[PDB]
Amino acid sequence: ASSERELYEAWVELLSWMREYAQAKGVRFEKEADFPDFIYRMERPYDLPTTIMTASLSDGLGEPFLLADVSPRHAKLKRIGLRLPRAHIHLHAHYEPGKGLVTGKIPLTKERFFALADRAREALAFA
Amino acid sequence: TLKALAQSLGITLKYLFSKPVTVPYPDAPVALKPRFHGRHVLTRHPNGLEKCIGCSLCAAACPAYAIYVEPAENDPENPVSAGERYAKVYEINMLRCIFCGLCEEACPTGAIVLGYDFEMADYEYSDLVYGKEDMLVDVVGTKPQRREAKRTGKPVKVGYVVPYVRPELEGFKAPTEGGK
Amino acid sequence: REGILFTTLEKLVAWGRSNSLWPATFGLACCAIEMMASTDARNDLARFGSEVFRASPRQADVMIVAGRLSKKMAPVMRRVWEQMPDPKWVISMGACASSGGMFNNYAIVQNVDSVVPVDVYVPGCPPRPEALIYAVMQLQKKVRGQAYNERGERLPPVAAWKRTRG
Amino acid sequence: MVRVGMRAAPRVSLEALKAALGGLKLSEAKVYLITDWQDKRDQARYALLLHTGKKDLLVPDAFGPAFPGGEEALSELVGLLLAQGARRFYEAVVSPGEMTALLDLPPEELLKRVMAIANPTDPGIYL
Amino acid sequence: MRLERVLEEARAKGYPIEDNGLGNLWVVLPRERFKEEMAHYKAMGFNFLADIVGLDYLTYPDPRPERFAVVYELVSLPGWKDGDGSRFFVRVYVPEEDPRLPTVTDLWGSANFLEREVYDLFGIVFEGHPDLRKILTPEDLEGHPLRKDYPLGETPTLFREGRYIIPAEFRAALTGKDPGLTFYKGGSRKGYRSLW
Amino acid sequence: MVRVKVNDRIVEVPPGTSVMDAVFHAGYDVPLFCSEKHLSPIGACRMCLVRIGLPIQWQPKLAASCVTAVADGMVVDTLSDVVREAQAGMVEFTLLNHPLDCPTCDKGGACELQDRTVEYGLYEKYPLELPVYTRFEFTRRHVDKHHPLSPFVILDRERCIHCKRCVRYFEEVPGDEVLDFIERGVHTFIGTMDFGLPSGFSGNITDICPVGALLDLTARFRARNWEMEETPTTCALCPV
Amino acid sequence: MTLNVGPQHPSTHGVLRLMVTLSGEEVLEVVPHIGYLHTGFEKTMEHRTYLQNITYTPRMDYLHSFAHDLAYALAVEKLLGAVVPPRAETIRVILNELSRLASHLVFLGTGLLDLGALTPFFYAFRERETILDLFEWVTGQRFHHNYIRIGGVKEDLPEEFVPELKKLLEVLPHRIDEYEALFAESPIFYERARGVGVIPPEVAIDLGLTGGSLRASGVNYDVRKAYPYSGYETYTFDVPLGERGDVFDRMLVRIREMRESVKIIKQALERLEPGPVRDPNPQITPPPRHLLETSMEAVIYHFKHYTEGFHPPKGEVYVPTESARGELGYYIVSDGGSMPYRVKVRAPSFVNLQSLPYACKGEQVPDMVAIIASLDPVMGDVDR
Ligand code: SF4
Ligand code: SF4
Ligand code: SF4
Ligand code: SF4
Ligand code: SF4
Ligand code: FES
Repeated sequence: ASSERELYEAWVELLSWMREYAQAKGVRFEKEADFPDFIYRMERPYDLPTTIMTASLSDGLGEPFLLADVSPRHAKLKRIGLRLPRAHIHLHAHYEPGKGLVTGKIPLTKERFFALADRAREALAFA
Repeated sequence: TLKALAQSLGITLKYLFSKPVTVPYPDAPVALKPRFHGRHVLTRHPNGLEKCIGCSLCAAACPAYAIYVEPAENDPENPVSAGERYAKVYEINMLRCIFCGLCEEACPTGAIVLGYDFEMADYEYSDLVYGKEDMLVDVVGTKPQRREAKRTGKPVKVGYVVPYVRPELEGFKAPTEGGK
Repeated sequence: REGILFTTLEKLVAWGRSNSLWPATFGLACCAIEMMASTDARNDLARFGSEVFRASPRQADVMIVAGRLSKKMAPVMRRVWEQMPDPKWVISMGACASSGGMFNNYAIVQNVDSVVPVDVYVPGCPPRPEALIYAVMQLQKKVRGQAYNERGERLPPVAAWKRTRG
Repeated sequence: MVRVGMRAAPRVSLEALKAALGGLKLSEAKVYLITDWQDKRDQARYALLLHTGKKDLLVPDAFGPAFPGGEEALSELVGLLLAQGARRFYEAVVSPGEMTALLDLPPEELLKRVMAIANPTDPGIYL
Repeated sequence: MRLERVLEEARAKGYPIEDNGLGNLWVVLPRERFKEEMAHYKAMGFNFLADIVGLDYLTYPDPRPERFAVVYELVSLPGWKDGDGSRFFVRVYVPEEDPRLPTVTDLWGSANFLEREVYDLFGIVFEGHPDLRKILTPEDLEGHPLRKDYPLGETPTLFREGRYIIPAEFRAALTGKDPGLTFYKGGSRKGYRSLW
Repeated sequence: MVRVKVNDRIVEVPPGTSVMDAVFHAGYDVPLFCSEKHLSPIGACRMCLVRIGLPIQWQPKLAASCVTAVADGMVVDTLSDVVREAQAGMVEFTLLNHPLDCPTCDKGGACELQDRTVEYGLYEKYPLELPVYTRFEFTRRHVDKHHPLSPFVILDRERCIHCKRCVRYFEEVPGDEVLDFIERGVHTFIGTMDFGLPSGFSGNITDICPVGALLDLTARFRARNWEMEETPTTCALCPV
Repeated sequence: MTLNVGPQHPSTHGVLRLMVTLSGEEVLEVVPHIGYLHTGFEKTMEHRTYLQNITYTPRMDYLHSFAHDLAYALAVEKLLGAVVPPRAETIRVILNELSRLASHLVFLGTGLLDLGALTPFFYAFRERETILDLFEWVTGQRFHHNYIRIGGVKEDLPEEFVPELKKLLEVLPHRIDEYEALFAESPIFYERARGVGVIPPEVAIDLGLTGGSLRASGVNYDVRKAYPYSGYETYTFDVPLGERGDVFDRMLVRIREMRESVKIIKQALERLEPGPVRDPNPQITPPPRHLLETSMEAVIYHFKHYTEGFHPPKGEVYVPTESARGELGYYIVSDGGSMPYRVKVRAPSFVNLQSLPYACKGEQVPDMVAIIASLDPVMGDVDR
């Protein structure tokens, strides 16, 4: 259906939170990779709101501890994903209408993500 | 066949009194097709990002090896391309260029596309190496044309009109069939 | 007397020479066909003053190198330049002539400016007939003292005026 | 094939060539002024390869206005070659790195390559 | 019809018969039998001599009998007196040190220019020719351009500030002997043909 | 020495020879990712597969020619339809999650994956039917990108196809273990706890990585692989 | 008088030097001297990719280029086995006959102007202008068009192409008939060309004069008929011929050839049905531009195809075609590499030229220009 749209919109919203945390704890954030269907679209028209697909929070050593990704424009089984490297931790969120951004059945709010990234910073970050 | 001399005279007379067929360039704009092979242009996405990721594929598809593409690394704060790479130096030797259309064909980001300007006659060899800021879609005219518009004070008048610009030329502003 | 030595007379004769450009083609390759097409009933270089076409070189001021200049022809064409009246101009038409073009090999002169002093270069393959007209108008304003390079310099009226022939 | 003169010493190269040329008649000789960058002659450097057919003569890169006294030396050189009756003058455009190594290739390859790549040139560009 | 008779005449004396599945036929005659056999070939009804194509196999990946090989193209026009339409090639190997071959000028005048061209482009002299004069390359050009030991002689392409290109070191294309930029080439880049 | 037969050719070959070397020595070809010169072959990429007979006694499953020893009088088949279809399938599995970076990838033309893909992939299926390249229409694997492991080496964990070349080398050649995988499954990725990359011979992985994962930072974004003018010479920094 | 007719003078089109052994007003013998256009396609093609060479193929015969395009494409297809869609073959014959019309227009224009009246150059050439615009619609180029591909043609036709074609196809019959009415009923041309330019077929064959001036001598040999290659077998075709080889029969045969080409164009246009545009074999076709942002294999194959190209098998091949100057073909020796090991060209204008001293033997001195313009040489083909 059309929920996809808001999902990408919601996806953009997610990025904001990430950036905010960067200023809070003074930790390095990096834009990892942009959309291929936006680089390699030559004349084809493009309606998506933002051009960024993958980003991450890297520690002082540059090694990431938190990764966030969004599904491409034409792929099947679209989702938004989160991963903690080296910790065997994967989260798979959808956008359910009325509820909001939810990890499966459980809502994914700003506070939950802030806590998760703070835990990763305290635990996994080497320096 | 003595009649044939008089017939020849008669036909030359009929065609004498038929005035029209000719076009008075530069006073009349030449009608060019949309797919015409002209001066290269670099297109930008709607976001304003450049499309050239400096992948030097347009240079390989050159049978003269006339395209020089020095790449460079994007600055995330104020980027130029959409990926992690851009074209620091993008030059074309118009005296080496043969105007195939293979470079437009090989561009995967749609950055390099042939345009419509043909008025690129100039006096010096070293002045016929067109640069990036000499071919960006935002530029209006060819090198001698722009230089004459500056040393003259009169804006550039292109010597062509087209029915439209193709979709591959998104952004390229051109005179369209009489819409203006 | 070279079209010089009076403020009014030199502008007058520059006017005259500019609209009296007598093109002498030296048809070599597919460039030459696009020059001959610049004479048909769609786009004729027969207005600015270029109607008459004297095959003799003793009689024309503009020499248009239209095509690839193979080395075996390089002296012959060369001598036609030496056998021209002195107020003469040379245009290099097309890619093979202007540079080595795509034929970057043993056979072709990689810039015709080697054997003859070139006035104007006109890229294209072939350069559109309207582009060849553009180059002859370029040369028109060049011999008027109305032509400048990218570096700010004014270009002298006649190339082949500055060379020690030998 | 003989090699006279020295790199980047226009007057030394020119005087040595004066001495070595002698009374050799150049009616059928081939003069190869090797350079780089077709268009820009104001800073140009030149080697010289003179192929008589019976024996060859090599001058390294010491001519052209690129060196002090080099423009007047190239003018004197081309005037000398024309005085001795030469009509066939050639100019080869090589890569900068080729200019150096090409004088260190064996004589057969250097001479074959120069003869294959040489363009007929008007001595008026050097006078 | 006469091509089948050509094949039957050649096979009996031990002449190799080359064929690709595309409709092209080769009959390789030795040089001894070359002249008399091709005289007979004209006698067999070959009006038209299409081509004299010389080949220099110096850089060929696989070895060949001799470095040079000259191929004549014999045809019979279907619209003439009795036209079959049989067209085929005759290849004759020529050594590097023996660029000799009898002319078919006496047989066909068509080879007058054609053979001259191969003397220009290859070092191959055709014996008995009226005039073997350099056709295409300048009179003062030294050597034979189309043989692989003769350079193509490229010039660098020019740009703004010292940026230059030497095309031979710029080519992503490979030749047959060029190994490539990876450790090896297999599959499609060792030779590729679709099965219709 | 042991006699082997590849598809039309018979080769003498010393006994301890790998089937892969017998194919190439015989003049045929086979894909190659996991194995490398001077590195312990281990069947990992499963690209080196051939058909083997040792009597006509065809093997049930495809033989790994990179870790197979050769026996006297063995038949090796690299042209059977089954082998070609399987090799194309494995290429499909390998490129499945690749980041779509070829034009901007520093590896460019000298990338073994590119060459073996265009070599063996897309078996001739039987029409002039409109062909489909990839079946994978799902979301690809995305991990950390353009990460400098060291002032000389940059790391793209997406481009890694999980061969063993860098870790195999690191244990074998220098004897300096400063690299290995972290997790397993498809989540496996390369990492280190020794950050300075202390070994004095790390640079060679730059050349070995059949993808552009580990690239030379001092030669990142200068020119393309074919564009560079190569000068083969000898290094005089030290007397070796 | 061993007279030195220099290159390009006096106004000898197609740069060529002539040594006219000449006493009086006759012509003892003309010794031709060529090579002033030697560029080296056969040499430069040994160092260029198969796809890149399609940019080198039209430039030899710059008037009838699409026959060169077709010959090269067909030879490489046969060499690696490509599958041509039917619409690609239809469009290829359309473009081939169209460029043949443009070539023939130029030949007769140059001939009439070279000796005779200057007027009839323009009108024919005017129609040529019209034809040229058609190419600009589809190829974006006047000539030297890079539209053909290994599989077929580059991309599909615009909507606006066909109606302009119909416009020209309806105005052309009256036009060609007008040129023929002016010429065939030759008032003075008859006393100029009927006798001159002897073409006895025996020696014409002994020297290999294939280019359409052999059928002016009464030899019924057409490659489109004798060796059908691109579906010419699928067209209603009348083959013009001449009674005795002269300039009059040559010119009239070529005018009827123009009408036969217009008829073939109509015939192919009628049987035109929409479809694909080239052989999708990924080894031969780069992946479509839309899935460059979706599929990895697309990116790898697009990159590789446009940098390395494809490597056809080791072998030799050759294909015949009928161009405005005769039998045409490429003898291609491929070594299994991206660039051909050697490309030899059967230049029909090369073997057509051996018959000049014979043709202009004993003829007048002024007629030596007409007999050369009537032979229709394109020196881009000869010198090559
Ligand atoms: S159009 Fe020009 S730059 Fe583009 S590939 Fe052709 S010759 Fe090279
Ligand atoms: S113009 Fe296109 S093909 Fe050329 S370097 Fe830029 S993105 Fe690549
Ligand atoms: S620049 Fe192009 S049109 Fe002119 S002679 Fe060269 S190939 Fe022909
Ligand atoms: S590693 Fe190879 S296949 Fe992957 S993006 Fe780089 S060049 Fe392309
Ligand atoms: S990083 Fe490269 S060398 Fe190391 S395991 Fe991955 S593909 Fe192999
Ligand atoms: S090659 Fe044997 S599995 Fe990698």
